[PDB]
Amino acid sequence: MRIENCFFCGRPAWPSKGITFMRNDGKAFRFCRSKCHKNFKMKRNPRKLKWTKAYRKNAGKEMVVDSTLQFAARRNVPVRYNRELWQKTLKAMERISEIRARRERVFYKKRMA
Amino acid sequence: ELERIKKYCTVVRVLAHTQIRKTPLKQKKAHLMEIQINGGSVADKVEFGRSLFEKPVTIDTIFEKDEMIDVIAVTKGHGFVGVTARWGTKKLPRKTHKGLRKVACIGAWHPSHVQWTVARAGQMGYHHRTSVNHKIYRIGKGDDEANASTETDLTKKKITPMGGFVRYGEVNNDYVMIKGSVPGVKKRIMTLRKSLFTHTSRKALEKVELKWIDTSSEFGHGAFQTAAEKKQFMGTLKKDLQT
Amino acid sequence: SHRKYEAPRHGSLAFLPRKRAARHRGRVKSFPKDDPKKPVHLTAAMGYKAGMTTIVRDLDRPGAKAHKKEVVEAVTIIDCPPMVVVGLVGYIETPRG
Amino acid sequence: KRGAPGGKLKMTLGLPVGAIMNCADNSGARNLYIIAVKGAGARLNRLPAGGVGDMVMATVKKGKPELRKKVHPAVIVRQAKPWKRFDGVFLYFEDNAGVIVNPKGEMKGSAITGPVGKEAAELWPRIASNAGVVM
Amino acid sequence: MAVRAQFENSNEVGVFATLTNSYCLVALGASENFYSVFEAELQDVIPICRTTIAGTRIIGRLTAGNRKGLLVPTTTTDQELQHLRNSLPDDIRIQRIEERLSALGNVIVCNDHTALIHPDLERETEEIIADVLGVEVFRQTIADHVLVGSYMALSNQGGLVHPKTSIQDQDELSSLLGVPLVAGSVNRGSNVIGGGMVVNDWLAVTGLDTTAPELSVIESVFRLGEGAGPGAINTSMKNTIVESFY
Amino acid sequence: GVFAKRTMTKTRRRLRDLDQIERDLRSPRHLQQYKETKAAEDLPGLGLYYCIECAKWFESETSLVGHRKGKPHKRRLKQLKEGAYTHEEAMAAIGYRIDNG
Amino acid sequence: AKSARASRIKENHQRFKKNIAGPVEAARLERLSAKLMAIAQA
Amino acid sequence: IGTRLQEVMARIHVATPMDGTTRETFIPEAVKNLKKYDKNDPNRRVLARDIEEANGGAGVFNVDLRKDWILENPEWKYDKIPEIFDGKNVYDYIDPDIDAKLQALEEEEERLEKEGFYDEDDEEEEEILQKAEYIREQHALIRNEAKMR
Ligand SMILES: [Zn+2]
Repeated sequence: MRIENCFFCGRPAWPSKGITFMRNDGKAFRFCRSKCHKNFKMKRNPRKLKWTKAYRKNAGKEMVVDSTLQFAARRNVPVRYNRELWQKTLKAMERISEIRARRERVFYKKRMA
Repeated sequence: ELERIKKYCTVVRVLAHTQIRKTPLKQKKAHLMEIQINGGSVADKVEFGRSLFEKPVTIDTIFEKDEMIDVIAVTKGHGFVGVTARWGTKKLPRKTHKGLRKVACIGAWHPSHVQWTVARAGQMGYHHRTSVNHKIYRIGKGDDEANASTETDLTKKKITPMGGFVRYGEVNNDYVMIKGSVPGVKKRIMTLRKSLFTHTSRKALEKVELKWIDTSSEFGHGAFQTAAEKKQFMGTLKKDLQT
Repeated sequence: SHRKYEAPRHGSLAFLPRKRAARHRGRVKSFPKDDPKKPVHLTAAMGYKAGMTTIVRDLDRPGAKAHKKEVVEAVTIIDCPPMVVVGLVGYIETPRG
Repeated sequence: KRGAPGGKLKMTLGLPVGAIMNCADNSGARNLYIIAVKGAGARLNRLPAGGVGDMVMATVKKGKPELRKKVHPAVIVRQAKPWKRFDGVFLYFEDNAGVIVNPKGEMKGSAITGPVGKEAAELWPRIASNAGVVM
Repeated sequence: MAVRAQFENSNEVGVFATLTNSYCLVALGASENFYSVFEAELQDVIPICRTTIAGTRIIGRLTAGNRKGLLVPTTTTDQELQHLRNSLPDDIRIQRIEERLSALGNVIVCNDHTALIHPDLERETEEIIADVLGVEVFRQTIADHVLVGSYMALSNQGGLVHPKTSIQDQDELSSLLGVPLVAGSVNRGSNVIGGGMVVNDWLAVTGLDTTAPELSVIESVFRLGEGAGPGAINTSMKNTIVESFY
Repeated sequence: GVFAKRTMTKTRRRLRDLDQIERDLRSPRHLQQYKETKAAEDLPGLGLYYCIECAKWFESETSLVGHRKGKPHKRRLKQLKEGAYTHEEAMAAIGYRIDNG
Repeated sequence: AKSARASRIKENHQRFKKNIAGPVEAARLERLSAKLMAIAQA
Repeated sequence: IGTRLQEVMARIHVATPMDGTTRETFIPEAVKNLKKYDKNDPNRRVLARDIEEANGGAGVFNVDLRKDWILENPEWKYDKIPEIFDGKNVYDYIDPDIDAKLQALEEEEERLEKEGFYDEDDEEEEEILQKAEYIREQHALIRNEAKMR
């Protein structure tokens, strides 16, 4: 399994959470909750709703440029399984999380000086 | 009296009570029941029970993961209910005289009586039910700080959701995870029973491999499994600098 | 005269009367049949229902379409602190039960 | 063999008898009006209903005049009523749509416009072969 | 070396199998008979992978590849991608792609040298095909069908196309591909060639319903078995074909 | 005013989205597919008068030039100028990306 | 269809109980009884 | 020539490339050395269907999908591969050259700590803020008296 993200607001979408809309052009829209789904059906722009990660990025209230944001990607070329690689990846995930947290706090203080 | 049980009796049951003080319940009075000892001879049963006097028995020394059990409980009470929800009858058409959530004919033929087979309004729910063939997915240990962690999800977390179980509290003891639903409601005493017969299905012989357990909040549309995850997603708050 | 269209009966007669239970704790009506060749064991336990949650299960069920796939299933959590054994009741067999 | 396919898990049926759905193939029909559902059981007052991957019997209300006088078998490929798959996903399409087939399941047309459901594509291999998008 | 087979009483072999010159992919079923057909023919010469794509069993019409690479659609899960990567050796490049037309077995048909695609694929998908598969890519329709992968079976030996493909289209497409082409059918007149069969340079598996004349046409065009060539069709087989398909 | 405002949010009353409108504006093949999805003889004005921005058919050239002065058309122009919300913007909002080699 | 009370269904279930589910439940009973005897003798 | 005859001529026609060239084929060498599988031979290869029949038949036999995994170390093929860790996807972070980027991140982090990126920083100001809070409280009390009267 995997953790998806809400199309509308950007929250983590876990299994059995939310609803998916399948459109006839071939695009699928995963929503984490009925709030996001109903706003989407009402044709509201997520970029103008201030509780969404889209608005927060467009307003510059999320840390968008950082070295720690380059480690997570949709890997479309699979890697042959390697136990050592997976354990060093888990250690990397912990260290990246800590460094990202401290840099985010610095970014917030520079916003709120 | 122990010798009398040894020489005259064919069925031996222990008396056992819950430790309700380890639960979040406001109730302080424990629940007591007779539990039958099966297997062995009657003398063996008597030594077994006498050796088990004043001792705590955990759930995993009676039941095991990948086993089907029976759950016996009293169901959710609904009070006095009409025939439409009590029996599932068809609603009469709109603006029917003297009521449409009713049965039109209750006694249209002989005898000159109302028959016991006719749907009538009355008490619905709070019935005793015995439901069978419920698979145990996990017997989690209360002293395990990651008893909701799996082999593919390495997040160290307990079974209790964020904010606790709604109207129950936190599960700090050993717990049983059962596929599906059970007859009772929250806070209610459940009786778990061994199956009376040998099973005939492959589902009873299947081995359960959990990949993930949801621990998001059930007080709303919870999207986070842990408070650390919630902090990591949200970022720094105003009260974080104020503190 | 006869009913023109057949329809099965609403509800089951195996659960009558539809009345409140006479006790709040569920009653074990039957225990498993005792085999003296098996080792000694307890046939029941008690717990308290805490609520429900969701899992993802890796399914090995040969023949099913969801074989070797992940399935999302609802589960019930029952909080089970250990019980304490404090007694012993003996039963004799009589022509009245 | 009757038209009901085997090995189908339970899903929500969004299209009862009397529903008009779109025609997703180039057979010439524009809509399909459902008159019956294959495999529908017997129940007093209950409308037979179909879901994605079911074969129904339908008449053509809009389309070529040669198609208007017959009862065609069709397979529902898209529905708008949300339903759950075994992986826990609740989902729906933006329209209800089906394709005309024969009783053995081969399509009357040659191409499918728009996506098809996984249930329809898995139960009917000809629809799988003529589907450009499977969702 | 043409073998008649069935996947759970279905004659559409190409829907449930993908066969190249370096690996075979078979849909996971409730039995091992469909895998065992390919296992009896390909006696461990190339790997056979039992795989699931997007939770479905239509992997043949959802996947496309050759002896150099494999392309899977965007709805493939990470564990399915990992299973494919662990099952295939490192000589084969596996990529998950973001093409809107996710039925890659319908929109892409390819051999080890060239590939034909549905005319509406994205440009980025076109260079991804040309990079991972290492082939040259052309946008083509076969007998006015845009689903070239389901309406054509292609190998390095030759190709079998839709039975209603005109002579001019056969010559143009044969000049484009560099292989001889024959317009023929499978499964008693089914024109879905790609869904009806899978073929590589030394083996073809067609449905059990496929008759002896069209099976012999397949063997001639794909050069399977001793003394098999496309020249036998219009010389030694012409009477049989005219008698059968008139 | 909106006709039958109670059932406006049903799936059977759904309108074309702004991202599809952007694709129709940038590429005529997408618009041609959307128009082949419809039947020209049942369209207002035989399909000859169509506003791509509003994704809407009109009965006459006078009617189309008429709606262009109205505020619904101008709100559609403003929303297209701002840009529709899409999956790549949604991915950038969380700082996620695609590694294609 | 054969009913749940059919004799052939009962015989099939009896063979399943004797040959398949029986040893599995026997081993599980041995493990559980060993644990609860460990508590009883403790 | 009628349409049906045109169709059968189209079926018998064999198209060929105009240049006369042919594509290189990639039949592996072991194909010639393969022996043909036949059922009557007592020395057959044991097939997957034979193993299934020996282990309960169809619907009972559980196939092992990890048996044919080609891995660097053969005892890794039955490992439980991690997928979720602390609300993140492991497969998103799987990168073959992870150690170089993690070393670069650590070098950047120590550089920033040296430069003072994470370095964190008046009684008169505190008194003036406290007096302002007192004034705001008095204003609230005045407004409450007005709302009462
Ligand atoms: Zn959301």
